[PDB]
Amino acid sequence: GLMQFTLPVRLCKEIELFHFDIGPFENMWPGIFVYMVHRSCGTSCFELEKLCRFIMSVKKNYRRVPYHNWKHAVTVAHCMYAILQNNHTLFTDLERKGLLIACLCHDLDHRGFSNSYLQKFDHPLAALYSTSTMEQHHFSQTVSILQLEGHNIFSTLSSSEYEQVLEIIRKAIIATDLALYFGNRKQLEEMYQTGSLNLNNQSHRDRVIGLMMTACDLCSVTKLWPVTKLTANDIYAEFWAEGDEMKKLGIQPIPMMDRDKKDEVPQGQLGFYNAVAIPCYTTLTQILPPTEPLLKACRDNLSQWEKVIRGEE
Ligand SMILES: Cc1oc(-c2ccccc2)nc1CCc1nc(-c2ccccc2)cn1C
Ligand SMILES: [Mg+2]
Ligand SMILES: [Zn+2]
Repeated sequence: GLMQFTLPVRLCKEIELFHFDIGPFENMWPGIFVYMVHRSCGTSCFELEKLCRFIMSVKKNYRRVPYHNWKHAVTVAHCMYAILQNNHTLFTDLERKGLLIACLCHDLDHRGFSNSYLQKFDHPLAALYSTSTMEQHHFSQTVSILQLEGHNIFSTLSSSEYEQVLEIIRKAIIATDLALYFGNRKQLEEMYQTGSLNLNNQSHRDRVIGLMMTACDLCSVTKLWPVTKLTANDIYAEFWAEGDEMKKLGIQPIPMMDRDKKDEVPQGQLGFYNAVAIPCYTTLTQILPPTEPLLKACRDNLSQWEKVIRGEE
């Protein structure tokens, strides 16, 4: 009960900032996550013995893919930690518990391929789940791990609290399907502008939590330039492998996944910041003003990609 996790002074300070990088020491990532749960939620939210066993089963069920790996999971959880810490009073006890676990589990058992590739391959998961294929799998994998003996970190919730937290995690993980982000942000934009946005409205909260999930999931665009630039290599290393597999199925991939079109990456990143990232963190900043540093970091990175195109790097 009286056993805190403590971090070295530089990590203790920088972990509070949106742009924190969790570093190349894998063995420290479980401690970083527990640290965040204790500060965000309390030292009582979870049985430490059970939380530790859950974290390591979750780690074990992420694969050794270039980007959609255990580091991504912890990175996405840290961004949620930063949003929750900067918006103390806006979130319930249950929401704080659920969303950090959701972020940790949101890409469980990812194979480094898109929903599109699963469908064109005719993968069994695409028969089991016709939309948000990988995201329904990620939620399924979360529930499985929660049902391992000694792994139910929610055991001490009431029946109804338990059903609510699993329903928060399910919506949170489904919302990381980027195909659903565009419609969710349009709706949130309309509600904010016409003044109808109401955080006591469960369907409105759901939408806001969905945008938070997209913002945390894309947070590589909100880091210092060198982190953003090196993550982009991991992201394209998966896409190009998927492009290779499309060619094997006798389908030309979209340029994004065709390693023959490496040259057009800087322009591809521009389109993505303008079409997805900037609108995401803009609408998020409108709804939750203290998340503005994510928009400011994203804009700084948009400018770095502009410099790359102009041949200044
Ligand atoms: C889908 C996506 O998500 C992220 C990402 C980045 C940082 C965090 C999370 C996600 N980057 C991308 C690639 C963006 C993109 N590149 C191209 C392109 C690239 C090369 C050649 C031709 C086209 C098109 N488009 C849309
Ligand atoms: Mg995902
Ligand atoms: Zn993700």
